[PDB]
Amino acid sequence: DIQALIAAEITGRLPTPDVYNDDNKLVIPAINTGGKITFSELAKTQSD
Amino acid sequence: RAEKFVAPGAVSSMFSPAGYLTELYREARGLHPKDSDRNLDKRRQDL
Repeated sequence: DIQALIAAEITGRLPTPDVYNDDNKLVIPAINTGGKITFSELAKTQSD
Repeated sequence: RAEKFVAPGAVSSMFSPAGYLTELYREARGLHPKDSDRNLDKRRQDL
């Protein structure tokens, strides 16, 4: 039930409705071999 | 070597209906020539 949450957070659409809203950044997980969760983050320049 | 096992009923499985459909389409798509109107790829452009 927590793996379904992490899976729906990487490939689904959770957290509903809007993500990416912590200082123009994002942290998305990446699990591997059933026994570890590693991370990778996103950023952006200031358009708009 | 304990790389990746998936659940029963997952689409990634080698015993899934997706694997059966992949086997079936791979053995099916060459029965009639590509010129023919009875070819599987020509009568169904969604597969």
